[PDB]
Amino acid sequence: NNFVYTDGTHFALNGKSLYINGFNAYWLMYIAYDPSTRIKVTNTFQQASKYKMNVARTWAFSHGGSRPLQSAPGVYNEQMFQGLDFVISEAKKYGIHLIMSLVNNWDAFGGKKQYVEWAVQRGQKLTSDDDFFTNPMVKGFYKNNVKVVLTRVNTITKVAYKDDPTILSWELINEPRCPSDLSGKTFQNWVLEMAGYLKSIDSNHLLEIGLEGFYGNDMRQYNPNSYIFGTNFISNNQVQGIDFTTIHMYPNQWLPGLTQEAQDKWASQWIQVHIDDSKMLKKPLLIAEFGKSTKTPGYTVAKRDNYFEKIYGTIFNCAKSGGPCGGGLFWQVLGQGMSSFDDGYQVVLQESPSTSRVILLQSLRLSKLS
Repeated sequence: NNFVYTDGTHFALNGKSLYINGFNAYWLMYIAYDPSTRIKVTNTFQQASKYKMNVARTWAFSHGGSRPLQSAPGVYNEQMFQGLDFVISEAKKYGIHLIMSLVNNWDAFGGKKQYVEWAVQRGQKLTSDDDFFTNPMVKGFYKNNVKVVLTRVNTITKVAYKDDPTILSWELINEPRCPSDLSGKTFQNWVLEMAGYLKSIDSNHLLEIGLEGFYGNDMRQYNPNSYIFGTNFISNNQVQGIDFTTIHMYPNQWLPGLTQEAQDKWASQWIQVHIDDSKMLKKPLLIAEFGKSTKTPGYTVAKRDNYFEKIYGTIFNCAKSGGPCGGGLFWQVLGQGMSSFDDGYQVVLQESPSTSRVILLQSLRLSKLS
């Protein structure tokens, strides 16, 4: 029934294997809200389709207090929601599928902190953002929102989100950390609880957690600077409701002060070890975030293009030899005239012809795999 699914360690759609080559654009709903900026969403998907990118990952939550989706527990801005409706309808129009993250680990709005502070305002005596993972009231807020998003009837397509094959996967939480419990049990329990609940509302779609990919104690030497973070790539992804695994990777951010050589070695090891574990888990692996910032010293675009080439080659070599690499999404695309959103990682496709060609060639090569 046109939904993307998994067959062993690959994605699939209509009986055929599917390899992902796409992008992050967290901002799509935010920009769709304003009728005078909505064209930027259309233009972005038009450009994505031209360069044969097949997936956009984006937020199903607001990142700013001034333009909320969920302004208070269970209270939604309908204009913002209709903007998300448009992101889905417009993605479908240009043959692009979506990964949809349901909450952020980070920041003051749209993240676990806001959920906790909402409970605090309602009488719960919570002192930690990690109370998001344990407090019954906060968990109830999160579950309520899962149900609201999944069962939403799109005002444009007239199809409930949970019935729309344009959505490739839900994502529980972007980049979760649980520093207050490095045993990993708190977060493991939360993933068990939430994946089960979500699948009870929608078992049409795939689900992934949103992990950056950090291992627990025994494999911590693969994590940047050997930290553990309260997640566990192995045990978390063993949860039955989780269909595929992700990693993020930011060698320059995560290993500041190390040499380029040490960062490269960490990066290649990082992908390969997760290939090994995802194969052991019998689930596909998606590199859901990677990129190269312009704020790197002496930057020219060749550094970004060569890095994308390296990541794409690793994905391709794995996929072609029958490994569990299901594809990649770079961070990030911005539309034109969005320089206020610049974070150093932005690729404006219309203004980045060398990078766009690197992206296109990866899509072309993957299209010839079974």
